[PDB]
Amino acid sequence: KVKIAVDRNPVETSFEKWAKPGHFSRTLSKGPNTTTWIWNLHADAHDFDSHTSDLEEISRKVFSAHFGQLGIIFIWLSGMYFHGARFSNYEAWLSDPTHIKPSAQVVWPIVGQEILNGDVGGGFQGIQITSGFFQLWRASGITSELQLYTTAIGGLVMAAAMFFAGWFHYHKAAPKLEWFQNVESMLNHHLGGLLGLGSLAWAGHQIHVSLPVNKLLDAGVDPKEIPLPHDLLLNRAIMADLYPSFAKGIAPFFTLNWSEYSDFLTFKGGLNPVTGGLWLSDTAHHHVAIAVLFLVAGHMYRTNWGIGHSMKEILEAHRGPFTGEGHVGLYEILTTSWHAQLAINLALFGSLSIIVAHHMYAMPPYPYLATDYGTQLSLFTHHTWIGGFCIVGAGAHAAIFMVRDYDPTNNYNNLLDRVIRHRDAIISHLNWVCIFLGFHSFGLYIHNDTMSALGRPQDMFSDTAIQLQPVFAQWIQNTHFLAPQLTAPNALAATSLTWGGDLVAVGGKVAMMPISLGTSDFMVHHIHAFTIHVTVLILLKGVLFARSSRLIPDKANLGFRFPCDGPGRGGTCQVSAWDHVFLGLFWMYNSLSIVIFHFSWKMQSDVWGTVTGVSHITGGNFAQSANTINGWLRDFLWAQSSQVIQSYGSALSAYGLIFLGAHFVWAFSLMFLFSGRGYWQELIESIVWAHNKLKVAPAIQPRALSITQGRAVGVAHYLLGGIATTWSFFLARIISVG
Amino acid sequence: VRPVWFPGNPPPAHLDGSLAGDYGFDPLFLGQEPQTLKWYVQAELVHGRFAMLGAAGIILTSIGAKVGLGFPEWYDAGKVVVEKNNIDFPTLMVIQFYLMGWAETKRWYDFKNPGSQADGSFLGFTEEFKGLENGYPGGRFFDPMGLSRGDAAKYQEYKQKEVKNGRLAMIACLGFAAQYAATGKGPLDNLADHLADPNHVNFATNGVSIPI
Amino acid sequence: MKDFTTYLSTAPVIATIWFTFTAGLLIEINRYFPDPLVF
Amino acid sequence: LPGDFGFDPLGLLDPVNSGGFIEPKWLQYSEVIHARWAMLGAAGCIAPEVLGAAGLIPDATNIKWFESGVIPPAGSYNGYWADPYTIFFVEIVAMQFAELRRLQDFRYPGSMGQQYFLGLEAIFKGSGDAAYPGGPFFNLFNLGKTEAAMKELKLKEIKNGRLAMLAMLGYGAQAVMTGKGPFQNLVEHLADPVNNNILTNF
Ligand SMILES: CC1=C(C/C=C(\C)CCC[C@H](C)CCC[C@H](C)CCCC(C)C)C(=O)c2ccccc2C1=O
Ligand code: SF4
Repeated sequence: KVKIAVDRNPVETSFEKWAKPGHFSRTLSKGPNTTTWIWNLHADAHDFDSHTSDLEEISRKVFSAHFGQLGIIFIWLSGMYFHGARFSNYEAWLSDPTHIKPSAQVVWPIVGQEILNGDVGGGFQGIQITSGFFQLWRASGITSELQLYTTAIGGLVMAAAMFFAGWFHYHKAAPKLEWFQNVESMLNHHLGGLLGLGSLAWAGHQIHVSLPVNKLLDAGVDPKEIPLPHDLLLNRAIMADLYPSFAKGIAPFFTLNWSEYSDFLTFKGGLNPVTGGLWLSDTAHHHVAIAVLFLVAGHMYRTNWGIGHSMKEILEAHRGPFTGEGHVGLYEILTTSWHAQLAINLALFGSLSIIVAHHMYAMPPYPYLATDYGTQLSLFTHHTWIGGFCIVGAGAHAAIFMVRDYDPTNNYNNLLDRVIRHRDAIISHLNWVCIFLGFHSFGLYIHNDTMSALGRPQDMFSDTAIQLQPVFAQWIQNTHFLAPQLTAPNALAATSLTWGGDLVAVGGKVAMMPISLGTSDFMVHHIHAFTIHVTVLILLKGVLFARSSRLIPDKANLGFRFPCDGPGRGGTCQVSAWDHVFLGLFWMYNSLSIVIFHFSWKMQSDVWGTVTGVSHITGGNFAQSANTINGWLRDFLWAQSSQVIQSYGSALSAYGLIFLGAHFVWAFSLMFLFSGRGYWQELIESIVWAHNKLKVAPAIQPRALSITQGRAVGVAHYLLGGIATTWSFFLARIISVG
Repeated sequence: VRPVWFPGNPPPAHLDGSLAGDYGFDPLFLGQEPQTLKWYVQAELVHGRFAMLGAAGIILTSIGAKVGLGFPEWYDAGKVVVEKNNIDFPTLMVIQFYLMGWAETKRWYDFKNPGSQADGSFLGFTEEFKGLENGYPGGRFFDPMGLSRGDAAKYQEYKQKEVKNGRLAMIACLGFAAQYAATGKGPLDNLADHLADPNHVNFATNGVSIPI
Repeated sequence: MKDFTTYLSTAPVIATIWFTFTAGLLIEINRYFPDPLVF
Repeated sequence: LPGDFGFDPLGLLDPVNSGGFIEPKWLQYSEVIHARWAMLGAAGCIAPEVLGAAGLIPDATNIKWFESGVIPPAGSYNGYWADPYTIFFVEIVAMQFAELRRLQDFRYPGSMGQQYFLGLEAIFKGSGDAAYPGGPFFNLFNLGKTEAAMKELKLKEIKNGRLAMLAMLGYGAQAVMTGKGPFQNLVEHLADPVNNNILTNF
């Protein structure tokens, strides 16, 4: 029995507590007397579980917080669209994409920052963007900047609606706990409604707008010439001309003779030779498939009729001999804590964004997309960084739940309990497998560099001396290349020119080519896998030593975040799961940096270039300069640093400036990451003597930062410096050489 | 019970009815504090009076313009007359600012100290430079006709009609502004045209008001 | 409403306002008197 | 209450834990509003078609209903003594007045016959029930003589109103699919019950 439940006027709308800082905590609301008060106030503004302990209260809070997030996103989207409408060379780029470069951000003619207004073509000046909104919009079918304008207006309106909805569903008619707990209804509703109807309406928009106008653009007719979407909708005659099926309306579909609709529901595979994008009919068929799949999926669980399943019953039904009570109680834990959900969802989300990056560089779907190597690189590395961060956050909040809201009683002989039991065996095993991979993979590189600098390259590890071959990967590539003959006989081509095959180029520029795999790539993949396992080890220890330890048996009550347990029993610095997440974030940064370096060098060296054959931007130095560290440093880095270190007097001076600034702040973080607050407080005291002697001591007492505060500020600054440096370098270099 | 600008909704706290034109209209609560409220009262009064002035001047000059009497249109009268005579922008501006500053700072320090202006610190004067109400300095000069000192009911009615016509004049002056900035024309002329054809000579056809 | 005014007079808001004022002033100055070095 | 059949398979009239807009009062209020509208709208959408079919009106008028101007892309008509927008404006102001004061009634019951309104307040006192204020105008003739007849009449009103909502949707779907007029579809399906059908319209 499921229905709708709500409660009225739970909290008023007034500025009273707006004038009361720290009202949410009865602790802080009693006033400030020392500096660290401010830090704490900012720190725990959103720690809803420490605010109070009502599930329903925290729930209403997170609901309205979601609405705020949504409104912000709509705002920023409308901003992008309006900028594209009013300050862009988008219509010029529509006229010619191949030589006009996207530019929407313009600078003001002031003290000297106007030099950045780069001549991007189209008689236009400004700054090149990398986001790819141009190719996206062309793919969609936007021609008139009027469309961008109205789009931005609608986006702003939507943001306002989101904020209003948040205010309403928090202050006027708030829901109830069971209505938040109707999980089977929630899954049915999401999977059916949201995704099914999204893909369906998507297929519709593609078919009736974006397919015809893009057929026309690729046919080369004048852009503004092409008719209007509503005309395309109204006059069935035009669509009949384009695809002779349209004359028959819908009766043939109704009569189940689907084959006749194959004119624009295609299965080509491969790419579109005029734009380098994928076949729009193919993507439309794809989206139709996804639509029906998910809409059928949205009819699984029982809500108010016996038909459908019970998640908890299914859960308990799966029990094993080696496992004891199996999956019992999980339905409880999930129906009761936000943090479990947050951990699971962040993990999946990060992994998914990574897959998005990979798939997208693999099979470029937009027109003229493959051309801007800068845009490709930028999108890839950005989405990869975001994925890494989301996954680390998953780990963090997992451990946080485990400390806070776990209960032992409910789970006597659980999968969870027995895991907690043999945690020691597990962690030891992971340790060893890591150190093994580290040894072998990295010692290979050092052995190479030694065999080189010693004067005996005969004994290095390359494609020339003793070899190593990704036989498995080459085999898979072979098979996916030869698949359509027998495996998918109605497939007209491989789904990616990387499986093998010819070369598609546009505008004197390569769009794709079969990709080689060398001993270099073998070794790089293995370094990847090692650092990944190491990060996983850090986080798994961070979660499995949450409640207690063979060292600290009362870790649980001490909270999730704390500096140490004093110098006791030999010094207990850095023992909290919060510090676990700290160091895990460190190593995540390292790994992602290395992986995007791999990607960039492989692309630049052996895919990119211009057709004459092809002329690779570094001509292929990779497969011989990427298996020694000295070669790495010099030939790749110290090499490609050129344009970024000579970008002055040009619209690229900003990139060099930021390069410098990033080095600076990255180094600055180290003082924080190394110092100790006691010294800071002593120096503060001498400063207070100085001030006070003049009767200017502040009423707010000065206190050095808390230990964990020092740790957090250090890590934030360091990460910022590193990632900013590499970002500036990438952008300047690729925009210069492409 | 007083006619509430939004018939059906009750007035807020600070909006009571003691003042003229208390239709209960402050949906932004800008007058909760009495200091700020008396303040905005004086502001509204001076603005209404200025608007009444401006409307009268504009309309009379516009009539003089339509009739063949050579009077320019208001948005040009300034430049045209200053170039006609031997006037200097700087000297006119500076004298104007002098005199206005004097009178206006006197009104200011009166509002601050409600009585210290008829203290004989002037030439010899008193019982005239002393306020009567917040922004109602009717003495022997500001009310030389002496209606403030007779028939308090009639006087209340006069405050009411004053503030009514003041609000109307504010709205009408903004009217004039938009009329001209849109039609690039004379206000009275736009009037005559809409007379000629209300069905078609109107903002619906002005093609700017409604941007469709 | 007075609650709201005090919320305004809170510290970070006032800091932002004063800094915005100073920066806008400096910018307009460098506009109208470009590249001064002496006097 | 009137016209119920025990049919609420989705079950939203549940009066417990209600709030917001989901409250039987407001919900059935919206239902009766829609009923009266759809009745008027159906009568209108049809009238000129048959009115010119009988030829009683000059063929200048009786264009199909979706062309009278509401959608210029669907075709516009002209000859109106003023512009569509110039009419749209006074339409805005009149509907603003009517709807707003009806709403003020429903929100603060009885409180919309008090402010001086040219004596036009005694009628706006009405009942304490929206959608049924009655009063001298809104029940011009003293109808509901027997309260049994009164409930009977409420029932008949809701019946006809639901029928009207259905008919309006019918007009929409026909005029989009077959593109013709409503009376056109009628004349056709009359001519051929078999060969003038959506099966034939495939
Ligand atoms: C440098 C350093 C400090 C000293 C740094 C401190 C105390 C931070 C100072 C913050 C700013 C600079 C001062 C306060 C700024 C406020 C906005 C107040 C207004 C200031 C006006 C100028 C606007 C620590 O306290 C510390 C603690 C633990 C590990 C490492 C370190 C560490 O490395
Ligand atoms: S202050 Fe630092 S060194 Fe001292 S006990 Fe705490 S964590 Fe250890």
